[PDB]
Amino acid sequence: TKPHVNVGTIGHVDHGKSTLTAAITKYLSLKGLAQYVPYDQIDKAPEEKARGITINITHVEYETEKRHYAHIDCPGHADYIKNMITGAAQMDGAILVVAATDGPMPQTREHVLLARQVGVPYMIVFINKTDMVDDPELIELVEMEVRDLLSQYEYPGDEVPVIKGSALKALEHEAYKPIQELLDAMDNYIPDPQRDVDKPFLMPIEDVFSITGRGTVVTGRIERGRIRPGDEVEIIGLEIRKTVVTSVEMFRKELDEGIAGDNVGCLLRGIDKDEVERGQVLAAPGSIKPHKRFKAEVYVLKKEEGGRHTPFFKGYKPQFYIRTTDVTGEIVLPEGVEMVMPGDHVEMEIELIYPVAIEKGQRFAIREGGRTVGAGVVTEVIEL
Ligand SMILES: Nc1nc2c(ncn2[C@@H]2O[C@H](COP(=O)(O)OP(=O)(O)O)[C@@H](O)[C@H]2O)c(=O)[nH]1
Ligand SMILES: [Mg+2]
Repeated sequence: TKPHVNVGTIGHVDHGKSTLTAAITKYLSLKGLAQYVPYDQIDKAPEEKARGITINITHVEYETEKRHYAHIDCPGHADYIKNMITGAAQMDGAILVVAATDGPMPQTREHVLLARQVGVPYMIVFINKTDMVDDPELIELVEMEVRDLLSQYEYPGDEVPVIKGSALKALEHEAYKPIQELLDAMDNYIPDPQRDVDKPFLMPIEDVFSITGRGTVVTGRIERGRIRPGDEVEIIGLEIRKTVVTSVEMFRKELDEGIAGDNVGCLLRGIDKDEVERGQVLAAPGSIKPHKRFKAEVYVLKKEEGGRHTPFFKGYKPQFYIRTTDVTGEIVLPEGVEMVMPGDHVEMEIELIYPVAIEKGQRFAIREGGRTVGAGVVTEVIEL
């Protein structure tokens, strides 16, 4: 059975993302490896909802002989902003489409920035529209500039695969080679995703209660990794404490192990009922640390998406929903940024009133009153 990998086409509008997506499904349909989805159906993307946010996004699926790919493609720049920050459809690798004619453009830069900010681990470049460029040295110019763009945002720009071709020619036989070259790069450059159960154990604590004569139980849904009776864990958030999970219980049965997705109850050895609380996390020791201060790429929701008309500003103190708890925090904006209007995104500095377990790449909501006013992805954690 083939591993499932999430990918998507990013880049500036009209550079050929939707055309490349169609060409991939057509090329693979000829080998019985994909449903052919024509360009018109990919381009007219349907709507879907990430909580109150509506995003236009096309999902298609196709297989190489080795892999099953889940592929996303969006019409508008705003769709990519919302999809990448809210994590509606996450990506193991991004296919950066850059037209060789006009070359890299504002959304080329911004989508690379967003990919880095949201933690997309690998980039593959497809230089499109080469059928329109007669001077081959100018195609190399575009490649070099895209490589420098990736390096500017800490991607290994010298090492990423860069495929040149014409998505349109492929969509209309020798023009299939860039498609095959692209798929081989996806097969070889993007590694098989490590699955949640080999990741370090983490479970946010939802509820705490005491069994008299036995000890303190914390309940929560395991986010990643495994927990087994006898394992050592740390309680992170709000001074770090070590303990042993004596027992893992789910559906009135003691488990040999709890895995990601299991809502379990963990009996904590020697933990007083008043010293652990909702919002802390159980974690494999050393795998995550408490922080009061961190940076995060934050999208400010529009009023129509459930947010407010008011922008974010220096000193704004909303609530930060970090896993199972919400904590007051104070906003600081980067240099030269005085406000963030709804619909915009920026990297903000956040200082919570008390430390919580938080890590790079973690997503969180920002709420003010009853409205969700922002969505963020942690980009940096600051030492306590
Ligand atoms: N000449 C040429 N035109 C292309 C190529 N790929 C796409 N186009 C034209 O792209 C216009 C926009 O590209 P499209 O895929 O719809 O947009 P995108 O998904 O927003 O980048 C249409 O004319 C596409 O057919 C190509 O490889 N060569
Ligand atoms: Mg498109």
